[PDB]
Amino acid sequence: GADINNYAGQIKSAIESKFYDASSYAGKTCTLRIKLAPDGMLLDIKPEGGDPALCQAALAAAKLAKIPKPPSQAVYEVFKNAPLDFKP
Repeated sequence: GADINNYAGQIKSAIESKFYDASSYAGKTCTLRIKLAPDGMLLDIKPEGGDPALCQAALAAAKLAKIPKPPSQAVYEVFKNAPLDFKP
């Protein structure tokens, strides 16, 4: 519930829900660097590597994502700046 693995999954899920036809990329990975606010708002996102095809797509999708609020101070303090592997 509070757990960081749970929350990381929810951020991935929120991005994937706005990503048109994400399965066409099944198998590649993009590492994103994301910065969220304590309410979940995306503040900033940049690629770090893995498939560059997947990156611009994931990057576009994440901008539309409804990310839920981090469920705890510690999980907030991770995702206020942190890499996240998106793997559709």
